Amino acid sequence: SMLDDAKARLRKYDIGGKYSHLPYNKYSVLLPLVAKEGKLHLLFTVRSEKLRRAPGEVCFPGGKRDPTDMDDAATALREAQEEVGLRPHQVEVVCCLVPCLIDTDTLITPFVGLIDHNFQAQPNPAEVKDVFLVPLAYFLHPQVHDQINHIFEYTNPEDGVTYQIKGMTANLAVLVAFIILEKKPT
Ligand SMILES: COc1cccc(CC(=O)Nc2cccc(Cl)c2)c1
Repeated sequence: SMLDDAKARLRKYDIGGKYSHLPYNKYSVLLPLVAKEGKLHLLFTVRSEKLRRAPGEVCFPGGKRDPTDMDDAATALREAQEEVGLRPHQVEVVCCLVPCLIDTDTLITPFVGLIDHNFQAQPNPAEVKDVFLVPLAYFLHPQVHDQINHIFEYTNPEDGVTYQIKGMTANLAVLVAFIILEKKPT
């Protein structure tokens, strides 16, 4: 099946807890995969304009580890619940992808999660201005704009709204698309 095939592919790239104890400032993100209309999608957030760090930017759910978290995956799930109402029974964490080093002292660990079909986002407006889906296949043939760094522009066909996706968030989306969609019979 589509979902069993995606999980099998993802597991081959799992690094597990290999880098998890290193003494960094630690953040986790959840890369949430949603199946709709017979295709996989990634779920993104738009950060609230009142946040001091990166207002109005497209981001995956996530945040800083705190002492309650049993592990890095728990960070991702706790933050996703706070931001978009995703409950733990609604997500299966499949793997941990290569972590992202930034600022010399920070390590961001991405987890891919399969999201239940009955989940409906409840954006928490103190943190999230918007939530939207992009088909995973978009990231194989994105609409690129050069600002010099590459920015993706995705237009939702439901409503015509265009979102800019860039940086680590864009990078991770392409990685997941490659992992799941490369070398597939039609
Ligand atoms: C983009 O690079 C990142 C670096 C460190 C963490 C994160 C995840 C995050 O913080 N997401 C998030 C989304 C919506 C609202 C709020 Cl409060 C947080 C992303």
